[PDB]
Parts: sequence; structure tokens; C-alpha cells
Amino acid sequence: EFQDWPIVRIAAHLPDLIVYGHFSPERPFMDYFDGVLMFVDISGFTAMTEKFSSAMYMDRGAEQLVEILNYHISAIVEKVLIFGGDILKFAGDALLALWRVERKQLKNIITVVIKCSLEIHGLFEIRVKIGLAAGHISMLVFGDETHSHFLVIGQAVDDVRLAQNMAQMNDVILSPNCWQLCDRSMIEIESVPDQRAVKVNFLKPPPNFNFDEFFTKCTTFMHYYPSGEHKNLLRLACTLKPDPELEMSLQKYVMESILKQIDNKQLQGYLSELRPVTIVFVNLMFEDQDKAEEIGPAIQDAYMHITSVLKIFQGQINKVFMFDKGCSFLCVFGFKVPDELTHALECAMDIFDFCSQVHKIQTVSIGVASGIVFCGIVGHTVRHEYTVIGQKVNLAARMMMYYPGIVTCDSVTYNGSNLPAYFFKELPKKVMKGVADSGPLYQYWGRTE
Ligand SMILES: Cc1c(Cc2ccccc2)c(-c2cc(Cl)nc(N)n2)nn1C
Repeated sequence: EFQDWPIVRIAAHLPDLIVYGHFSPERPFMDYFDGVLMFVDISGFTAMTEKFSSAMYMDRGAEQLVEILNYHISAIVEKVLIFGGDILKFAGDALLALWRVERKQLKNIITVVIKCSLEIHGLFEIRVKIGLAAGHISMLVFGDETHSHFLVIGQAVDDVRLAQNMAQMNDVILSPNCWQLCDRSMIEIESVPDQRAVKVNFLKPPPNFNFDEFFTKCTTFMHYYPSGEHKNLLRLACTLKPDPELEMSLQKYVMESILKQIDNKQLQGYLSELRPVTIVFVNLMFEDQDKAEEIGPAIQDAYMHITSVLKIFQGQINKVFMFDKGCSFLCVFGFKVPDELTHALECAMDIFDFCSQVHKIQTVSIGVASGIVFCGIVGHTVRHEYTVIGQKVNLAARMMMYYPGIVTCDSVTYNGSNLPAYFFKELPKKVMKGVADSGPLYQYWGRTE
């Protein structure tokens, strides 16, 4: 069976949530369901990135980095897929996986995901941290007529965010509501100081219990688990056949440079690079009260302006995330123009000005950093995404969190701009979660007072 159709190559970049959805054209589009979430933290990715930028790697740092990274990450992807999970998004530091099922089946599926989680630790006993959560989940699709983006929002997402914070290497942390819905007859835990979540230590099954027949029964509730003649496939998406209408909407989720490579109009090795870029990390904060029904329209309206300003200054959206009531856009400049830095700052300020006027948006924060970052396709053959990794990526992320409400930039961006100093204001250097002295940070003030 021939399976190398463009539509299949596009499907590799997307979860089943998008590939087999049937959304309206409306934007925003919301849907709601229940499932289990898995967040896998990889620690080392960013640290090793600066290692591979050394001259020891003789200008093959990027090629070597993506190779060793994909060696580990595709092993994590395989475990997730064979246990029936759907990988939603990759980022330099992590991936998020989803098991969407009927509410009545969450108890059984949590045991599946916990088992999955421990086999993933088994791969590296180079370490990871895993948080799990279960409950209600909302899906947000937004974009314009040629571009689409998605997010999962809700308690379960925030739950998996908190279980994220506590885990150390080799941990598997269950959110409180995941502990309350799980099969406690089977999961031995230990509590977390000043927390309602729990750490998992062992999965002790009843004597009669046989996981493989149990797992096979759970697949009954997994609409898209490969079976029958397709039991040896990792993804049913490998079996997609040409369908112009479906490919039309799927390609909107994928960056045009990726589509070029999918279309064999570009060297397949052209996208793994250690490249100078400017990262513009835009954070849109909402209040605790705000529910998904009100969030989606604000992000849509923010996104509509963001994309038009980015196209003007020649930037792209690399990744969209959301947690802790903040929706963040990882935007990249380069991958290049002579005065990239000035254009990055002016793009930030414009974004800051318009978005701060969208209502339901309580706060806009934007971090800007510039340097060498790894850019590449990360994941497994059947499930992968273009992704940027590097210390400058983490800096822009921590700046927009530690300096809310303003536009911040780093020392590299500050000196390299063609704008004069008084457009900036040097800031008090705060200590941040994994910052080996930033260097001097600045507020982009603007042209006048
Ligand atoms: C780091 C990362 C995130 C942000 C995130 C971090 C911790 C808990 C929950 C979300 C997402 C993500 C994906 C989707 Cl589809 N929706 C939302 N809301 N977030 N994916 N990845 C790889």
C-alpha cells in the first residue's frame, strides 16, 4: 500500500484532533469533550543546544543536535502512539498528548496513561518529568482564511500545568482531579508537600489482571486506534488518501516553508539550522473568571492583528500556547533582513498597542531576544513539528512572564537596533527560573514619552 501522498506528509505535522475533526469554517470555533492529558518535560534540550553550537561539532551542530534529539523524542512518541495517545504539540522543552474518551471511561484510560508514563521513564533509566490530568477540555480553533491554529483550554489543561511544576526527574505526578477519578485500587501514590496532587510510585494490579487484554478492551473506546489490517501502523493518518477539500483545510495549519519541503521543492535538510533569529514572545493574559466562550473571540481578534503586523515586518508565528490564563505566541524573525532587530521591536510595539485595547485581554507582555537558535523538524517520522530551541527562546519566554505589561528586549537586540537609546529604558535585573544572567535587559519605551 502506497502511503506517501502529500496529504499524509501534511498529516504528520498535526494531531488526530485536527486531522479527523469536522469543524465549521467559523473562527473562532470551540468544541468541548473529556480526556486525559500527558505533559512530558525534557530537561537538557536547551542546555545541549548551546553545547552543539560549539566549534567541536565543525558546523554540523544542527544536524547532530536534531539527530540525537529525534532519537530520544521519537522513542517517546512511539510509546505514546502505541498506547493510543494523540500528540498535540511539540515545543523545545516538552510535548502534550491527549487521550480523548467518554467521561465514563476516564478511570480505565488513566491506568493506560500511567502505564504509558512509566514505560516512558523506562526508556531513560537524559531524564524526563511527566504530569497527568483528567477532566473537561475545550478546544479552540482560530485563524483567517489561509491560516489556522488550535489550543486546548480548561481546568484539565491547567491541572496538567500544575502537575508539571512539581515533578522532578523520573516523576509521574497526577493532578488532584486525576487522582480523584483514577482507579485507586491499582495505583500506589505518595503525597506532595502542600499540594493536593500525588506522585505515582507503583502500579500494582490485581492477580487476575492482564494489561494487554485490558488495553485491547480500552481500544474499543479509541475511535482512531489502528486495528484490523492496519494493526501494525503507528497512526491511522498514514492511511489518508487524496482529498482536496481535506488537504486544503489541513495545510492551513502548517507553515509555508514546511509545505515547500513537503512538496519536494526544497532540500529536505534545509530546515535543520543553527541560525541567528529574533524571538518575539507575546503573552495575552486573561482574568481567572474568564471562560473559554469569552477567551476565543479575544484570541481571534488579537490573532487577526498579529498576523497582519507580522507579515508587514516579515515575521512568522512558530507556536501558540496557553496556560495559567495566558495565551502566548512564539514569533520568530529570520529563517533574514538587514535591520531585523528594529523591525522586531516595531512589530512588538505595534502588537502591544493593538492587543492592549482588545477587551477581555487584561495584560499584554512581549519579550524580545536575539541570538543563535536551533530550528528543525522534531519528533517521529509519523508525528513531528517545526520547532525552535535555545536559551534565547527561554529568555523571551521568561521576560514576558517576569516583566508583565511592557515590551522587553535583551542586550543583543538593544545594541543591534538602528534606533537611539532613549527609545529604551534599562530595567532592574530580576532572578528568573533558569537564567544564567540574561545580561542587561531593556524596556522598549517607544519614540517619545
Ligand atoms: C509547552 C506546550 C504547551 C503549553 C502548555 C504547558 C504546560 C501545561 C499546558 C499547556 C502546549 C499546548 C498545546 C495545546 Cl494544543 N494547547 C495548549 N493550551 N498548550 N504544548 N506544548 C508542547
